[PDB]
Amino acid sequence: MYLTLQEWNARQRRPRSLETVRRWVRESRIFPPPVKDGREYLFHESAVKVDLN
DNA sequence: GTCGGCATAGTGACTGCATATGTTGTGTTTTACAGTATTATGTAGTCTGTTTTTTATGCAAAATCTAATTTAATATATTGATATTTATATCATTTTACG
Repeated sequence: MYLTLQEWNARQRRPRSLETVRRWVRESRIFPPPVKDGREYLFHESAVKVDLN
């Protein structure tokens, strides 16, 4: 039902580095926000990179 | 209310502070499969007694089928006037025949 960090970024237009994407998570730059499974984050299929300011 | 001249009026170019973004490097925390071992699994390889199915006769029940037999029905045989069918084959009308 959810999508892994890589499976979500791979679908993006400008696939950034893993670290950078992980940073948009701690900075709540992604809404709807992703949930932490065990060691990886599983975002939503409709989750988008909300760039504000 | 239009036409003529500096003042309006957002959008675009320009320059450097300010900060999220892009790398590099150390270090903790947990996922993820390989390899041997334990034991209840599902089918396997057969034996055995009960249930199921093929099988070999057995017999009262049922009335046709064949031969003995009698008789109405059928055939021969007359005789002779009168009524019906008869040989061929082109026209005409009824009934069979397939789609």
